[PDB]
Amino acid sequence: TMPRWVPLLLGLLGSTTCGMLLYAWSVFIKPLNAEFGWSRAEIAMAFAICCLIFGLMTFPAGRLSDKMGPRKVVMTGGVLLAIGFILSGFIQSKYQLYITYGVIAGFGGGMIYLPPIATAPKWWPDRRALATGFAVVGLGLGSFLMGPLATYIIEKPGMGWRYVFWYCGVAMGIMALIAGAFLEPPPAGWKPAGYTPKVTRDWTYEEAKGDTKFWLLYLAYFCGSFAGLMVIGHLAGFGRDAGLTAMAAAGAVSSLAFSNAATRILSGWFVDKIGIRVYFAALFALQTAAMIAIFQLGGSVVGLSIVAIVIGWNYGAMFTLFPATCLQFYGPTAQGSNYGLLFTACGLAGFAGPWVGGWLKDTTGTYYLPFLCAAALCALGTAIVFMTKPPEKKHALELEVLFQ
Ligand SMILES: O=C(O)c1ccc2ccccc2c1
Repeated sequence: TMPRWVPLLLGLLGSTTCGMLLYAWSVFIKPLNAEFGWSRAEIAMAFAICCLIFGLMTFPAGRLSDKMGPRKVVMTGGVLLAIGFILSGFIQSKYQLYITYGVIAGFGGGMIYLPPIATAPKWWPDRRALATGFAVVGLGLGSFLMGPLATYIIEKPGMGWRYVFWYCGVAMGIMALIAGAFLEPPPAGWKPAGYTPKVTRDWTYEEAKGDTKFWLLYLAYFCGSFAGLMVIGHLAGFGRDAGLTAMAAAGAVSSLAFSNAATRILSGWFVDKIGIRVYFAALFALQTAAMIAIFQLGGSVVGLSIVAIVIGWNYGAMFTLFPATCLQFYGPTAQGSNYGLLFTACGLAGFAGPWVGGWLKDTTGTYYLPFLCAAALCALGTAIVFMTKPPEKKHALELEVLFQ
C-alpha cells in the first residue's frame, strides 16, 4: 500500500503544527502588552496553561488512538486547535486567551502530537527511534517557520496580531487535518519488511502502567524536562549579567534551536544503530555537566553558544529517546497508551518548570540556585536512565498453547 515513509512525512507535518502552536506566545508578548495592561507573566500564564493541557491530553489522546485509531484523534485535535487558536484571534480579555489559546488549542495540540509518535515506528521496526524522531522534529521547526510569518503579519498595516491568530490558525488546522487524514498503522497482519515453541508479546497498557520501571522513566522524564524548562529561559540573561550585550547574548543562545531540532533525528538514528541506554544516560550526564559548566563558560559568546547547543542537544533528545525506550520496554502495540501516560510528566514540567526557575532566580537574585537545582535533577535522571534495564519480555501462553 502506502510507502512506509509517508508516515514520517505526516508526523513531520503534525509535529511542525504543534511547534508553531507552542512558539506563538512569545510572538504575541509585545503586541498584547501594547493593547492591554498585560504583563509578560500574565501572557506567559497562557503558555504555561497550554503546556499543562497539551501534556495532559496526550494520555487521553493515546488511549483514544489505541482504541479507535490515530486518524480520528489527530483530525479532532486539528479541529480543536484551529478553533482555539482562531478564537484567540477574536479575544478581548485574559481569561479568553487562557481558554482559547491555553485550553482549547493545547487540547487539540496534544491530540495532534501523540498519535503519530505512536504510529510511525510501527512502519519502521528496523528504525524505531529514527521514525519516532521524525514524529517529533517538527517541534524544533515551528520556530523557524512561524517566527518570520508571525512578524510578517503583525507589522503589516491592514493586519495585526489578531490577524496572526486567525490566519495561522486556519493554516495549522489544514496542516493537522492533512497529517491526520493519511495516518493509520500498517494492516493487522503483514509487516512491511524485506527482512525480519516460545511466544512473547508486547505489554498491555494496564501491564506497563503497573511496572515500576515505567514510573522510574516517568520520574526521569519529569526531572530532565523540568531542568531544561527551568533554565533555558535564563541562558541569555546569564549572558547579559556576565557582561555581554543583549544582541550578543541573544545570538549565542539562538544556536539552541538548531541543536534542539537536529538531536531529534540524529539521536534516533544513533540509538537505532548502537542501543539506547548508555547514550541516553550520557546525554543526561552531559546536561548535568552543562548546568554546572555555564558558570565557567557562559560569559562569552563562544562559551554561551557551546552551553546553549549542548543543553538543546540533550533536551531535544529526551523527546525521541523516552518514546524509543518505552517502545523497547513494552513494544509498539500499546505505545499510544503507554507513551501518552508517560508524557503527562512533560505536561506537569511544562506548567511548573519555567515559573519555578524564575522564582528561584528572583528569590536569590542570582543564577546559582536554578542551575544548581537543574543539575541535581539531571543527575538524578542520569542515575535513573543508566540503572534502568528492560523488564522481562512477556510470554503469551494463550498463543503458546495453540501448538498442539
Ligand atoms: O519538545 C517537545 O516535543 C514538547 C512538546 C510538548 C510539550 C508540552 C509540555 C511541555 C513540554 C513539551 C515538549
